[PDB]
Amino acid sequence: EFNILLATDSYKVTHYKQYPPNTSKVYSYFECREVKYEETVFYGLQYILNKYLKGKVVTKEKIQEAKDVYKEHFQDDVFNEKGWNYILEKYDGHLPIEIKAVPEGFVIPRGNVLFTVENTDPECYWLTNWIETILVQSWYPITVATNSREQKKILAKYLLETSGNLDGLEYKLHDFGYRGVSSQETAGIGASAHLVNFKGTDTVAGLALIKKYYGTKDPVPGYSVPAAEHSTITAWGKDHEKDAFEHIVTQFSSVPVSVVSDSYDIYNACEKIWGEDLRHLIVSRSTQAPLIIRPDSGNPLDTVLKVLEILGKKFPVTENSKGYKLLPPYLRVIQGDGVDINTLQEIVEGMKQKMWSIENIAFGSGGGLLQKLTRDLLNCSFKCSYVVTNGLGINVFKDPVADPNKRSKKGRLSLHRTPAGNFVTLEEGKGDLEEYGQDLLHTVFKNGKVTKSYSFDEIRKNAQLNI
Amino acid sequence: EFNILLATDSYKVTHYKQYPPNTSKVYSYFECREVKYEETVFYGLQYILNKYLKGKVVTKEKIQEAKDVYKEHFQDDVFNEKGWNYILEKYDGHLPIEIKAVPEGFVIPRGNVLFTVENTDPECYWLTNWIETILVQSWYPITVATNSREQKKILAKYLLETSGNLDGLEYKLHDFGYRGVSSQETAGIGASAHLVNFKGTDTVAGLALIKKYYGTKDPVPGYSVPAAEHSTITAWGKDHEKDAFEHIVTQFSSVPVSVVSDSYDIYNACEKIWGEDLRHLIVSRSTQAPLIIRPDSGNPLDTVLKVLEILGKKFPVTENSKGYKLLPPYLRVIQGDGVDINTLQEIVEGMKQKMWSIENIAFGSGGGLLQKLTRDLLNCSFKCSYVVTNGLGINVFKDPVADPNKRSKKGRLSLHRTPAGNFVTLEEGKGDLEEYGQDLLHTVFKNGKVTKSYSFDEIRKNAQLNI
Ligand SMILES: NC(=O)c1ccc[n+]([C@@H]2O[C@H](COP(=O)(O)O)[C@@H](O)[C@H]2O)c1
Ligand SMILES: NC(=O)c1ccc[n+]([C@@H]2O[C@H](COP(=O)(O)O)[C@@H](O)[C@H]2O)c1
Ligand SMILES: [Mg+2]
Ligand SMILES: [Mg+2]
Ligand SMILES: [Mg+2]
Ligand SMILES: [Mg+2]
Repeated sequence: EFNILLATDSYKVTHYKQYPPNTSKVYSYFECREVKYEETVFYGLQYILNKYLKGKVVTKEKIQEAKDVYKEHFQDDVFNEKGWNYILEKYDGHLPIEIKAVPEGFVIPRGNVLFTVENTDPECYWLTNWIETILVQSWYPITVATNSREQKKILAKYLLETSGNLDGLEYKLHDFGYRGVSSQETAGIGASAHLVNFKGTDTVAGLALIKKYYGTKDPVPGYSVPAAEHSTITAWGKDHEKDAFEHIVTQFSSVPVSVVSDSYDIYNACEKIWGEDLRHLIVSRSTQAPLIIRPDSGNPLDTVLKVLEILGKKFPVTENSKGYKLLPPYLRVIQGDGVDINTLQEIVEGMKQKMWSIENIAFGSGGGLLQKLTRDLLNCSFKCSYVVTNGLGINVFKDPVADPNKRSKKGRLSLHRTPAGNFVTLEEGKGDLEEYGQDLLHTVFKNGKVTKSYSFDEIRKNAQLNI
Repeated sequence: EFNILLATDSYKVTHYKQYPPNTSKVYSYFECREVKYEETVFYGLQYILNKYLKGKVVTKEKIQEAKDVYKEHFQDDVFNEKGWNYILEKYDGHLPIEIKAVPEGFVIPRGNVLFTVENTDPECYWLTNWIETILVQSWYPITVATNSREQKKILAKYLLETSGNLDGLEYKLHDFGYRGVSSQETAGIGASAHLVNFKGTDTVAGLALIKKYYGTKDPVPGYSVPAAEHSTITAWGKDHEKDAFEHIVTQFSSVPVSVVSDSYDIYNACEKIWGEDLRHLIVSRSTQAPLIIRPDSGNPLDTVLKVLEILGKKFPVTENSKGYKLLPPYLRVIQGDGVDINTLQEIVEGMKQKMWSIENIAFGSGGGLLQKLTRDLLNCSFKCSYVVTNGLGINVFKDPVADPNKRSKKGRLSLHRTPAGNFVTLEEGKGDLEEYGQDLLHTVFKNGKVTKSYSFDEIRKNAQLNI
């Protein structure tokens, strides 16, 4: 059983003794610190609110467990047993906190307030930043969703140029990252963030998370197809690669099937096995059931270009209405090795330069999609901007001399539309002047209850590309 | 609840139709592919065995749930209901799998077998690689534990050179990574891996994981100290930083206390506030209860060196028996911003060149320690090396033409010590010739039971530095 009293940074256990005496309010906010990378997708807070913060999260047993752990961990009694007991007794263990947030799926530039946190009881001034640690982990679904959407922008640009439309876009970047993330929980969170933008995934854990915490009208939010791995090819023995291919495509004769083709020599597999020995099993397939050839090694760009040149000389190629080469509809390629946002851009640009339509290719990405990301990418940060001490509110901030980029915002914050329709964050309570219309943040959590929520279908609509 | 039938890569759902007919055994192994590092710490498999693989993991409801999800996810009935129901009925839902592994905490060069997996019932040839995805996530605790031990080696070298001993080494690298990892589950796994090498942590989640899955004779495996954050300084107001510092060191007058000092001007704080205004509260403190000044911004090397120069001109400095400068015992520094293995090395080398002992400094590291790591760092990989088809064993492997570094090992594997005391992995069942002493792999899981377990104390002993 998760215990929120044990789900903070150790030093926060000692902070209730450090704030100014007679502090009744601590007010804090989360942002992606401003370096015009540009526009982030806000996603993932609703998971945290429901799984970890709502309802009766304090019990007498959890207080005693934490007391006993911290006594040994600090070799001292610093733990605030009385403060936690107050929440248990006064509010039946429900947190006296209010969180306001931008709607999930919203696409918003860096440097803006995304959510704010404050205590609703003066006795609980210390609780606001107790829960910093758990809320800051929202950096991860934000960053996965944002980086996935930035890859969708690249794919959309090159698909539109080379084909004239966006058909199939939502299946062009497939999540391969289940083995390459750091835990089962991370797999579900990260896969769900990718599914904000795309529909193809092998990280099954994302499906149940979406169903439980967000919801979709469709039975499931993402889809897959049968596909080989090296064990199912190499198990046949090195002299029997053709037999493995023949068996697999015949077992999956009326659905799309991906077949990894590089166990021994990708180029021989394409030109001689697929292109000659088994060609009669490929040209017979349906447009709804292509063979998808999967290289999985070598320089990603060089390998894709050579595979395409090989297949173009063994299969009938057409020229689409934009002038780009197109494999027949029963044959496609997926590159799933070494894919991240940089190599994805390299490959589609290299294909365009060689006059190959992006219709021909799809991508799989594991670590690059779900693991090779840190809180530094969008520079996600949670800071106190306002306190009330001795009944007087003061605007507070940090401004380190050697790094102006760690300067934080001052006072009570609100998010507004500008006259040109862009976003602005107002500081120092200036939203109250109503010169910029109403605050766009909404109360999503108050006093142990989730007060506003979004379906996964809503989030996908909010996160759409402009195109 | 967790459902192992939904905890695999989607394509593995389809692999039972792809292996050669008449296959009764699939045998697979895990390694860190050869060389770039040398030596890895094997850690974290026992967590996975106990949390996810042992006991009754198949039920009628879980089979039906997976059947329903996969029907929608694939738009097709491909799920192996018969094969999963076989495990349910014959084995009461216990997995007929045997896993053999090197003892946890063992320090092993790259390119060696670390564990193997095989099915114990011919009907379950498909189950070996079903569980690849969950087992390969062991890359994360292995990589955290290894990267943390490599930092410990750097610290030990420089501490020995500048002071003559290793006193305090185990508290020199403190885990700050709770907010910077991707999930609660990752936090506990990663923090527990760092504690293989060190004893200081703020990532509380690691403590409960170790207690539940490994065990220590001590009450807790890691420890912390009171410390400020920017909210507990800046809440006092920009003009009252000195009041915040004075309150905090007085509240924690008899334990070590870390006080972040860079809210507005780290160099003013050190020279004028600590070095003059509050100096009388510092020079009175015990050797067991120093003030630890914490910069948190700017260039990490330049900032540490300038802080040390400032403090050495305001406080009495000694020269130790190695010739290096030493602050008084009541005053220390912790650098917890921008710390990874590369900047840690930069800082201790820069200190040595300026004749400062590493006794003066400690480090905190969050993302660099627990999040900025991928499966590519040690190149962790799980592959099939042996199968039995029509009662004949065959040695199988991949060997892609464009990347010899993706070549996998052949046949039945074993791990041995060499005559010179190093390690060798024997292939093709050659361990059976018994020219090389006992196999170092031990059965840790068989038919749903954990058969061999290690305490956290044993793991720490196995992972000790040579020195
Ligand atoms: N359906 C699939 O083909 C599938 C699914 C999951 C992982 N994979 C593997 O994932 C690897 C890529 O992972 P990384 O992006 O983490 O390096 C590929 O080499 C690929 O073989 C493939
Ligand atoms: N006890 C502490 O001082 C403590 C604990 C946890 C995090 N932190 C913060 O962790 C940050 C470092 O995080 P990253 O290494 O992920 O960038 C520091 O800037 C530091 O303020 C400090
Ligand atoms: Mg692969
Ligand atoms: Mg790989
Ligand atoms: Mg900081
Ligand atoms: Mg930071």
